[PDB]
Amino acid sequence: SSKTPKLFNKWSFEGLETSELALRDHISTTAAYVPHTSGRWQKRRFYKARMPIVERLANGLMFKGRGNGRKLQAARLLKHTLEIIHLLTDENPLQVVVDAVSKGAPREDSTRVGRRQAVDVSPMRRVNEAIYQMCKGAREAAFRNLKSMPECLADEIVNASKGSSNSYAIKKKDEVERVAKANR
Amino acid sequence: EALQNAVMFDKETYDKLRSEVPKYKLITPSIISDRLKIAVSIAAAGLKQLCREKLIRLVSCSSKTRVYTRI
Amino acid sequence: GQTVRLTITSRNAKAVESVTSQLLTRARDEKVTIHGPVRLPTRTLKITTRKTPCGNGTNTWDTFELKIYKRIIDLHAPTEQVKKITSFTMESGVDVSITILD
Amino acid sequence: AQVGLIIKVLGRTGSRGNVTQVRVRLMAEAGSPDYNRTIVRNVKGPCKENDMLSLMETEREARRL
Amino acid sequence: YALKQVQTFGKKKTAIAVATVTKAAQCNIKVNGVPLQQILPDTLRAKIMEAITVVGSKYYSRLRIDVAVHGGGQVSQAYAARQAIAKGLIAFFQKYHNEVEKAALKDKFLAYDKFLLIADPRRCEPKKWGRHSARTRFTKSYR
Amino acid sequence: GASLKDVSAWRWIKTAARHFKQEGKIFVPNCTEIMKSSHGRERAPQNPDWYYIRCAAVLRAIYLRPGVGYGGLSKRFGNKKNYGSRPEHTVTSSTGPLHWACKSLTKLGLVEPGAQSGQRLTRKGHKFADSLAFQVQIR
Amino acid sequence: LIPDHFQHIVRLLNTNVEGKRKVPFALRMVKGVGIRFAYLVCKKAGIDVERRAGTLTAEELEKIAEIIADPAKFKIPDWFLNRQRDPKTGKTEHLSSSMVDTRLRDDLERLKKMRAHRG
RNA sequence: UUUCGGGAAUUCUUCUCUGCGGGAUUCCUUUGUAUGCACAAGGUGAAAUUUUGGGCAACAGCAGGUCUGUGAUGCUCCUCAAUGUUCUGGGCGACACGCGCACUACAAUGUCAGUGAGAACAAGAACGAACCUACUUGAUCAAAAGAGUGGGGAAACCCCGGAAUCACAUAGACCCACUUGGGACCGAGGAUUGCAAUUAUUGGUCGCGCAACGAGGAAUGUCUCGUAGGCGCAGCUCAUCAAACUGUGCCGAUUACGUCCCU
Ligand SMILES: [Mg+2]
Ligand SMILES: [Mg+2]
Ligand SMILES: [Mg+2]
Ligand SMILES: [Mg+2]
Repeated sequence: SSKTPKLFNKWSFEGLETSELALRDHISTTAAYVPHTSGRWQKRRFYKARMPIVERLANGLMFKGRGNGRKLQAARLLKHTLEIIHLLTDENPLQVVVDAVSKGAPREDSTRVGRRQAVDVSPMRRVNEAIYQMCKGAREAAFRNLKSMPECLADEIVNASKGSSNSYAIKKKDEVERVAKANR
Repeated sequence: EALQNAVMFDKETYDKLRSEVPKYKLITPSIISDRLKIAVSIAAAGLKQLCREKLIRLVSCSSKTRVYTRI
Repeated sequence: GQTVRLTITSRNAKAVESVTSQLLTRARDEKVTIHGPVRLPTRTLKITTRKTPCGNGTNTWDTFELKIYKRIIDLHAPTEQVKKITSFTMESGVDVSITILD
Repeated sequence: AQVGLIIKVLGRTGSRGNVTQVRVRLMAEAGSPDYNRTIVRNVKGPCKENDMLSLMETEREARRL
Repeated sequence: YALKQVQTFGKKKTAIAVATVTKAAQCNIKVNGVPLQQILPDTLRAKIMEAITVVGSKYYSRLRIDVAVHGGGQVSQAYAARQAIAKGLIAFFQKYHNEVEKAALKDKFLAYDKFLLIADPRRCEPKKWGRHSARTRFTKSYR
Repeated sequence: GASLKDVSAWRWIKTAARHFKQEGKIFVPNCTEIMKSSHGRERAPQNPDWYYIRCAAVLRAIYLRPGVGYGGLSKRFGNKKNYGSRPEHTVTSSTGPLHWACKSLTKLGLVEPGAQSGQRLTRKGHKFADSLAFQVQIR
Repeated sequence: LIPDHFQHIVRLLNTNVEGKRKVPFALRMVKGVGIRFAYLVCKKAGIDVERRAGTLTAEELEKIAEIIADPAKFKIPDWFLNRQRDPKTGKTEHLSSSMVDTRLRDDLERLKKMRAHRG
């Protein structure tokens, strides 16, 4: 009598998809109960592309010296974050986060091969950068603030999914893509 | 950043807590702390009362985190 | 009757296994009920010190180790009978002790 | 922003070796122009064959090696 | 009227879990004497419960399982426990059932997680002199 | 039925402590209002019923591990101490308050001086713990 | 609810104390009263430690000031005080509210006059 | 039906202990090969590429360090008011300064007060005792410390080794402030090690906290998986004192798997 898993026993993985055709093979929509898996995901080069996306989010919250290694704490923060996302948008929270990951990184960048020269961005780097910038923007917003980390992280994610410039990740993506057009 | 948040909940802000806070979607102690300009401590105590009288509904709870919504 | 416990201790693994083997062969020759042999955990003594005789250069260390091996055997025999089993040319470096249990 | 499919990796270029040269096929439509078209571009992140790209302008080409 | 019993084990880092599975009147799973619904936190409870929900609860219908775990820490003991329970079900079905049903349970466990049935070989790396840890060298200064 | 270890640890402890306070024959020492629970703490306990909770926790800690002494219990209730500009270290709890707790539970008839060395539950104490566990399950 | 007599600064032992704080943590603003001592004063005065200091009444202030002046009359033990056997007078007492600073200057003048190493 | 005894009685080696063995070899499949030596991806598998981490390591050299390790040493200096030796006292610890390496922080992914579950390496004494520990007493009223029975040549006692990160649906306190953040500096009792505690021991209590510090310019160190980072615990030095070193386990990631721009 097996049944398909739901995250935190509440949120359904059925029908989860990305609209960005170019990122479909690098965002994993595999069902799981909790972010913890304790696997060896860095053994090979592209193996980390099969890690479930919500767990990749949790790994992005263990950053400073005070946060290093605290995975169970990161799981609890994400559980509260998803409930707030559902209240704000009235949608499936899992769909909202994959929309945010699909938009939070620039598709064009400029590097120092040429002055500077404009290059394209590999799909693996686009999803790595979206997670990094969204977690970094929420950590800085909550530093000396009455707002909690779950509330700050929820606002960053819903704004990114809408492409709104009020997101930290969207704002930095507009600057990098604009500069790269200059160095074409 | 003076941030003059009151600690003792006068009668004018008691009306606002019982009238319009229930109409909100996504109630949180920090969210109504700055809407009413009151300390987070008395904001959380005021919300605990509304959960007892069944005026708002609790959604996610933890030892340190509590988020409510409307009925 | 009584129960006699034999304890074998040595610094060298090969000699400790040699002594324990013959003690077992003669015990079976004399038709005695035996418990064991039991291989007790082996301990290692470690000492680590600087290699230089002075204070100059990169600080390097060497660690010296020393291992102790231990076996025990239980027999059901009187004291006079046990002594004939125990008595032979034991190799150098192996300590054998006799005790009577309660 | 059109989409391209990576069909060959032509080695790693630039000083410090953080840029890769590939040739990509503009999938586009089936009858419209720019169909089965190829082009050579520079890519910043880690990539391999059959990866997909988002191209803001499909007009420039990268100098060989 | 005979006793139907098996014993298995699982290991993660330094934790060792030993599970005894016996046919009884009603299902009962305990870890160090504590029922599964009392295990905290909820994250680690859901990890252990995967050994049931992956294959389905109908296969644990009249089994009493007791797990003893020693060594390790909070998280490694949870991972060793779930490996002991999953291996215990396979060992029980191997002894008192045929091969068709056992093989059907085994590939469902492997399709989900390899470490549900096979131990992770990773262990702590030894410390070396001249380093603060396994790999961190001492700070070097030039002036 | 029900027994201890089939229910949550905190809910049992909270229920038993409330039982001690209501019955009102427990012998609270006077020093409980003046002292810290251990020298590894910095401030005094903030719960005015802290002594009843400590006594209930001690009773549960003897149900498991019979024959335990004051030194064993001080490891269970220890913490990590803040030395100012120096690294932190673990300190065991003060055994004086644990001595008072066992003496209070002995006067209630729930603890016996033990067979060889430590402390033990009486038959009455064993009956008390399981009946409380059933009440918790009923809620 | 706010009372009509809430005070943002309360004057106690020649010290301006912030009325927005909880009672024990406003009383530690007096010199000679720490966090450990301030909780004990509230217990001997029968004051709930969950109130704000700005709601304290005039009769409540006089009691707190009297406890701090003579803690031993209210059965606060000797090992709890900050001057247990005065090197000049031999009496056990507690010092507060600018007697801390006056006695500090007395102690250093004592060590300098005899020309000891510490002074 | 469950649960308890660190009753008793049988029989047994899944877990633990260990002396010698087995096991992995590019072994199998397909790529490109470049047909030789091989490589990449997958399979098999506990483990898949020097399996992982160490130890050992040629030949030539440096006027590198050590005459403060030795009953290893040439030449030379002092040698009875000794540069020998012992004893008393002081110094090696002085400071508005400069530089290296650490520890503690600047808070809410927090501080405080509770409650839960839960490691590994180790060490222990010379006619009995000088060493390590458990238990209860002190206790009809504070910490920590007096004291009394016992146990342990150390898989046997400590010990079912109740470590700290951690967790808590604890209906706990605080609310963005140099603040319940921080804990430097200093005052007053008292105990302990020692022949001796002031120029220099170390714990414990009340007070001081009003001392900076709100994330750190130019510069710069280390690092690729059970790793970095975080967290405690043993040993060593040791009568007394670890912000050091040598080991041990616990929680546990981001990034690359490339190049010859800098060195
Ligand atoms: Mg160095
Ligand atoms: Mg701290
Ligand atoms: Mg302050
Ligand atoms: Mg500067």
